Amino acid sequence: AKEWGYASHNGPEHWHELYPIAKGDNQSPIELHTKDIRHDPSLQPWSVSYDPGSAKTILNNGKTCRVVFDDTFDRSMLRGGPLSGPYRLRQFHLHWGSSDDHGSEHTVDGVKYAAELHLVHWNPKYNTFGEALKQPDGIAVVGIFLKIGREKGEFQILLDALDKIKTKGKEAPFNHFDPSCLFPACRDYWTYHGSFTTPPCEECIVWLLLKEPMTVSSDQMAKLRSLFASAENEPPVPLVGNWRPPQPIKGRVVRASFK
Ligand SMILES: *SC[C@H](NC(=O)CC[C@H](N)C(=O)O)C(=O)NCC(=O)O
Ligand SMILES: *SC[C@H](NC(=O)CC[C@H](N)C(=O)O)C(=O)NCC(=O)O
Ligand SMILES: [Zn+2]
Repeated sequence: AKEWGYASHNGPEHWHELYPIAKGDNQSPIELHTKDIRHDPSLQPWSVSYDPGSAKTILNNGKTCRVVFDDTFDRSMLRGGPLSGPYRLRQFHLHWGSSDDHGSEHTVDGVKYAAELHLVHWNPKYNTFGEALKQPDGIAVVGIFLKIGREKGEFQILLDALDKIKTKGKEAPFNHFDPSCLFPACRDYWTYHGSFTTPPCEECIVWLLLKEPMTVSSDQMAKLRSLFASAENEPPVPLVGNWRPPQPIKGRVVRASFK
Protein backbone atom coordinates (compact mmCIF):
# COMPACT_ATOMS: atom_id res chain seq x y z
CA ALA A 1 0.00 0.00 0.00
CA LYS A 2 3.09 2.23 0.20
CA GLU A 3 2.00 3.91 3.41
CA TRP A 4 4.20 6.70 4.76
CA GLY A 5 4.12 9.18 7.63
CA TYR A 6 6.22 11.52 9.74
CA ALA A 7 7.43 9.02 12.37
CA SER A 8 10.86 7.41 12.75
CA HIS A 9 9.80 4.17 11.11
CA ASN A 10 7.88 5.61 8.13
CA GLY A 11 9.14 9.18 7.96
CA PRO A 12 11.00 11.56 5.62
CA GLU A 13 14.28 9.70 6.04
CA HIS A 14 12.70 6.49 4.65
CA TRP A 15 10.53 7.98 1.86
CA HIS A 16 13.21 7.24 -0.76
CA GLU A 17 12.53 3.53 -0.12
CA LEU A 18 9.10 4.02 -1.75
CA TYR A 19 9.81 6.89 -4.14
CA PRO A 20 13.47 7.25 -5.31
CA ILE A 21 12.80 10.84 -6.38
CA ALA A 22 12.68 11.76 -2.63
CA LYS A 23 16.45 11.90 -2.98
CA GLY A 24 16.30 13.96 -6.18
CA ASP A 25 18.13 17.22 -6.91
CA ASN A 26 15.06 19.50 -6.88
CA GLN A 27 13.42 18.59 -3.58
CA SER A 28 11.39 20.84 -1.26
CA PRO A 29 11.32 22.48 1.19
CA ILE A 30 14.63 24.31 1.56
CA GLU A 31 16.11 26.81 3.98
CA LEU A 32 16.14 30.34 2.56
CA HIS A 33 19.41 32.01 3.40
CA THR A 34 20.07 35.62 2.46
CA LYS A 35 23.47 34.46 1.22
CA ASP A 36 21.99 32.55 -1.75
CA ILE A 37 18.99 34.63 -2.86
CA ARG A 38 19.19 36.55 -6.13
CA HIS A 39 17.07 39.58 -6.87
CA ASP A 40 15.44 39.19 -10.25
CA PRO A 41 14.58 42.66 -11.66
CA SER A 42 12.36 40.97 -14.27
CA LEU A 43 10.01 39.33 -11.77
CA GLN A 44 6.46 40.62 -12.12
CA PRO A 45 3.60 40.77 -9.58
CA TRP A 46 1.13 37.86 -9.53
CA SER A 47 -2.61 38.02 -8.91
CA VAL A 48 -5.57 35.73 -8.26
CA SER A 49 -9.27 35.57 -9.16
CA TYR A 50 -10.87 33.06 -6.83
CA ASP A 51 -14.54 32.17 -6.97
CA PRO A 52 -15.80 31.57 -3.39
CA GLY A 53 -18.42 29.20 -4.79
CA SER A 54 -15.79 26.82 -6.24
CA ALA A 55 -14.94 25.55 -2.74
CA LYS A 56 -16.42 22.06 -2.35
CA THR A 57 -15.05 20.02 0.52
CA ILE A 58 -12.83 19.96 3.60
CA LEU A 59 -11.18 16.70 4.63
CA ASN A 60 -8.84 14.94 7.04
CA ASN A 61 -6.71 12.36 5.24
CA GLY A 62 -4.55 11.63 8.28
CA LYS A 63 -1.67 13.75 6.97
CA THR A 64 -3.30 17.18 6.94
CA CYS A 65 -6.53 19.13 6.62
CA ARG A 66 -7.34 19.83 2.97
CA VAL A 67 -9.93 22.07 1.36
CA VAL A 68 -10.81 20.94 -2.18
CA PHE A 69 -11.97 23.26 -4.98
CA ASP A 70 -13.83 22.63 -8.25
CA ASP A 71 -11.12 22.72 -10.94
CA THR A 72 -13.08 21.17 -13.83
CA PHE A 73 -13.03 24.51 -15.72
CA ASP A 74 -11.42 27.95 -15.24
CA ARG A 75 -13.04 29.20 -12.02
CA SER A 76 -10.28 30.17 -9.62
CA MET A 77 -7.10 31.35 -11.24
CA LEU A 78 -3.57 32.35 -10.32
CA ARG A 79 -1.73 34.43 -12.96
CA GLY A 80 1.49 36.38 -13.42
CA GLY A 81 4.68 36.29 -11.43
CA PRO A 82 7.13 33.74 -12.84
CA LEU A 83 4.32 31.74 -14.51
CA SER A 84 3.86 31.17 -18.25
CA GLY A 85 0.06 31.15 -18.20
CA PRO A 86 -2.88 31.04 -15.71
CA TYR A 87 -3.12 28.19 -13.19
CA ARG A 88 -6.29 26.62 -11.70
CA LEU A 89 -6.60 26.37 -7.90
CA ARG A 90 -7.09 22.72 -6.96
CA GLN A 91 -6.79 22.75 -3.14
CA PHE A 92 -5.01 24.15 -0.11
CA HIS A 93 -3.75 22.43 3.01
CA LEU A 94 -1.56 23.20 6.03
CA HIS A 95 1.59 21.96 7.77
CA TRP A 96 2.03 22.59 11.54
CA GLY A 97 4.11 21.75 14.63
CA SER A 98 3.59 20.34 18.13
CA SER A 99 3.90 23.81 19.64
CA ASP A 100 3.81 27.45 18.48
CA ASP A 101 7.57 27.67 18.18
CA HIS A 102 7.89 25.71 14.90
CA GLY A 103 5.69 24.13 12.27
CA SER A 104 6.62 25.58 8.88
CA GLU A 105 8.42 23.50 6.26
CA HIS A 106 10.38 26.36 4.70
CA THR A 107 12.71 28.38 6.94
CA VAL A 108 13.89 31.96 6.37
CA ASP A 109 17.32 32.99 7.72
CA GLY A 110 17.19 30.16 10.27
CA VAL A 111 13.72 30.98 11.58
CA LYS A 112 10.63 28.78 11.40
CA TYR A 113 7.01 29.85 11.73
CA ALA A 114 4.06 28.18 13.50
CA ALA A 115 2.57 26.80 10.28
CA GLU A 116 2.76 26.91 6.50
CA LEU A 117 -0.25 27.16 4.19
CA HIS A 118 0.08 25.68 0.66
CA LEU A 119 -2.41 26.66 -2.10
CA VAL A 120 -1.94 24.12 -4.91
CA HIS A 121 -2.62 25.15 -8.53
CA TRP A 122 -2.04 23.31 -11.83
CA ASN A 123 -1.60 24.41 -15.47
CA PRO A 124 -4.76 23.56 -17.46
CA LYS A 125 -2.86 23.44 -20.75
CA TYR A 126 -1.81 19.97 -19.58
CA ASN A 127 -5.47 18.85 -19.74
CA THR A 128 -5.59 16.92 -16.43
CA PHE A 129 -3.97 17.21 -12.98
CA GLY A 130 -2.35 13.81 -13.47
CA GLU A 131 -0.68 14.98 -16.66
CA ALA A 132 0.49 18.24 -15.08
CA LEU A 133 2.33 16.23 -12.37
CA LYS A 134 4.68 14.99 -15.08
CA GLN A 135 5.71 18.48 -16.17
CA PRO A 136 8.61 20.48 -14.65
CA ASP A 137 6.21 23.42 -14.37
CA GLY A 138 2.88 21.60 -14.09
CA ILE A 139 2.03 22.84 -10.59
CA ALA A 140 2.33 26.20 -8.86
CA VAL A 141 2.11 26.53 -5.09
CA VAL A 142 1.56 29.80 -3.26
CA GLY A 143 3.15 29.32 0.13
CA ILE A 144 2.32 31.44 3.16
CA PHE A 145 3.69 31.33 6.70
CA LEU A 146 1.56 31.69 9.81
CA LYS A 147 2.98 33.67 12.72
CA ILE A 148 1.47 34.07 16.20
CA GLY A 149 -0.23 37.42 16.66
CA ARG A 150 -3.75 38.79 16.50
CA GLU A 151 -6.65 36.44 15.78
CA LYS A 152 -7.53 36.12 12.09
CA GLY A 153 -11.30 36.32 11.63
CA GLU A 154 -11.30 34.72 8.20
CA PHE A 155 -9.27 31.73 9.46
CA GLN A 156 -11.95 30.94 12.07
CA ILE A 157 -14.32 29.83 9.27
CA LEU A 158 -11.94 26.97 8.54
CA LEU A 159 -11.31 26.18 12.25
CA ASP A 160 -15.05 26.00 12.93
CA ALA A 161 -15.35 23.23 10.34
CA LEU A 162 -12.67 20.94 11.84
CA ASP A 163 -15.12 19.50 14.39
CA LYS A 164 -16.78 17.72 11.47
CA ILE A 165 -13.56 16.08 10.32
CA LYS A 166 -11.92 15.14 13.60
CA THR A 167 -10.50 11.80 12.32
CA LYS A 168 -8.70 10.34 9.29
CA GLY A 169 -11.10 9.68 6.42
CA LYS A 170 -13.74 12.21 7.45
CA GLU A 171 -15.04 14.69 4.92
CA ALA A 172 -17.63 17.47 4.90
CA PRO A 173 -19.14 20.07 2.56
CA PHE A 174 -17.18 23.34 2.79
CA ASN A 175 -18.69 26.00 0.59
CA HIS A 176 -18.32 29.72 -0.13
CA PHE A 177 -14.72 30.37 0.88
CA ASP A 178 -12.23 32.69 -0.80
CA PRO A 179 -8.65 31.70 0.25
CA SER A 180 -7.47 35.11 -0.88
CA CYS A 181 -8.97 36.64 2.26
CA LEU A 182 -6.04 34.98 4.07
CA PHE A 183 -3.38 36.79 2.00
CA PRO A 184 -1.17 39.43 3.62
CA ALA A 185 -1.23 42.95 2.15
CA CYS A 186 2.39 42.80 1.00
CA ARG A 187 2.89 40.63 -2.07
CA ASP A 188 6.72 40.39 -2.10
CA TYR A 189 7.87 36.84 -2.81
CA TRP A 190 10.64 34.36 -3.44
CA THR A 191 10.35 31.82 -6.25
CA TYR A 192 12.22 28.60 -7.08
CA HIS A 193 11.65 25.20 -8.70
CA GLY A 194 11.07 22.27 -6.39
CA SER A 195 8.83 19.35 -5.49
CA PHE A 196 5.80 18.31 -3.47
CA THR A 197 6.84 18.10 0.20
CA THR A 198 4.92 14.81 0.49
CA PRO A 199 5.28 11.49 -1.41
CA PRO A 200 5.42 10.90 -4.36
CA CYS A 201 7.52 14.12 -4.14
CA GLU A 202 7.22 14.86 -7.89
CA GLU A 203 9.60 17.65 -8.95
CA CYS A 204 6.90 19.57 -10.87
CA ILE A 205 6.48 22.67 -8.70
CA VAL A 206 7.11 26.37 -9.25
CA TRP A 207 7.07 27.88 -5.74
CA LEU A 208 5.74 31.29 -4.80
CA LEU A 209 6.58 31.88 -1.12
CA LEU A 210 5.26 35.17 0.28
CA LYS A 211 7.64 37.16 2.46
CA GLU A 212 5.00 38.60 4.81
CA PRO A 213 3.36 36.13 7.26
CA MET A 214 -0.34 35.87 8.01
CA THR A 215 -0.91 36.26 11.76
CA VAL A 216 -3.10 33.89 13.73
CA SER A 217 -3.58 33.63 17.51
CA SER A 218 -2.31 30.80 19.75
CA ASP A 219 -5.85 29.62 20.48
CA GLN A 220 -6.46 29.33 16.75
CA MET A 221 -3.30 27.21 16.34
CA ALA A 222 -4.33 25.00 19.26
CA LYS A 223 -7.55 24.30 17.38
CA LEU A 224 -5.62 22.88 14.39
CA ARG A 225 -3.69 20.56 16.71
CA SER A 226 -6.97 19.02 17.88
CA LEU A 227 -7.16 16.80 14.78
CA PHE A 228 -6.26 13.11 14.82
CA ALA A 229 -4.06 11.28 12.31
CA SER A 230 -5.84 8.05 13.28
CA ALA A 231 -9.27 6.81 12.10
CA GLU A 232 -12.32 6.47 14.36
CA ASN A 233 -11.72 2.74 14.83
CA GLU A 234 -8.16 3.40 15.99
CA PRO A 235 -6.28 4.43 19.18
CA PRO A 236 -5.97 8.27 19.24
CA VAL A 237 -2.89 9.77 17.59
CA PRO A 238 -2.82 13.59 17.49
CA LEU A 239 -2.24 15.16 14.07
CA VAL A 240 0.86 17.33 14.67
CA GLY A 241 4.32 17.60 13.15
CA ASN A 242 3.29 17.02 9.53
CA TRP A 243 6.27 18.88 8.09
CA ARG A 244 9.21 17.62 6.08
CA PRO A 245 12.75 18.71 7.10
CA PRO A 246 14.66 21.01 4.71
CA GLN A 247 16.25 19.23 1.74
CA PRO A 248 19.59 20.09 0.02
CA ILE A 249 19.39 23.21 -2.16
CA LYS A 250 21.97 21.82 -4.60
CA GLY A 251 22.17 23.61 -7.96
CA ARG A 252 19.26 26.04 -7.49
CA VAL A 253 18.90 29.76 -7.08
CA VAL A 254 16.01 31.36 -5.25
CA ARG A 255 14.88 34.53 -6.94
CA ALA A 256 13.39 37.43 -5.00
CA SER A 257 10.97 39.97 -6.42
CA PHE A 258 12.47 42.58 -4.05
CA LYS A 259 15.91 44.14 -3.81
S1 LIG B 1 -11.52 38.74 1.24
C1 LIG B 1 -10.13 38.84 0.07
C2 LIG B 1 -10.31 39.78 -1.13
N1 LIG B 1 -11.64 39.61 -1.70
C3 LIG B 1 -12.59 40.52 -1.53
O1 LIG B 1 -12.43 41.55 -0.88
C4 LIG B 1 -13.93 40.20 -2.18
C5 LIG B 1 -13.97 40.55 -3.66
C6 LIG B 1 -15.08 39.84 -4.45
N2 LIG B 1 -15.16 40.39 -5.83
C7 LIG B 1 -16.42 39.97 -3.73
O2 LIG B 1 -17.07 38.93 -3.54
O3 LIG B 1 -16.82 41.11 -3.38
C8 LIG B 1 -9.26 39.48 -2.19
O4 LIG B 1 -9.58 39.20 -3.34
N3 LIG B 1 -7.99 39.52 -1.79
C9 LIG B 1 -6.91 39.26 -2.72
C10 LIG B 1 -6.25 40.52 -3.24
O5 LIG B 1 -5.34 40.38 -4.09
O6 LIG B 1 -6.35 41.56 -2.56
S1 LIG C 1 5.03 44.90 0.16
C1 LIG C 1 4.40 46.06 1.43
C2 LIG C 1 2.88 46.20 1.29
N1 LIG C 1 2.57 47.05 0.14
C3 LIG C 1 1.89 46.59 -0.90
O1 LIG C 1 1.48 45.42 -0.97
C4 LIG C 1 1.64 47.56 -2.05
C5 LIG C 1 0.49 48.53 -1.80
C6 LIG C 1 0.14 49.40 -3.02
N2 LIG C 1 -0.38 48.54 -4.13
C7 LIG C 1 1.39 50.16 -3.50
O2 LIG C 1 1.95 50.93 -2.69
O3 LIG C 1 1.79 49.95 -4.67
C8 LIG C 1 2.19 46.50 2.61
O4 LIG C 1 1.23 47.27 2.64
N3 LIG C 1 2.63 45.84 3.69
C9 LIG C 1 2.01 46.05 4.99
C10 LIG C 1 2.85 46.81 6.00
O5 LIG C 1 2.54 48.01 6.23
O6 LIG C 1 3.51 46.13 6.83
ZN1 LIG D 1 2.07 21.21 1.57
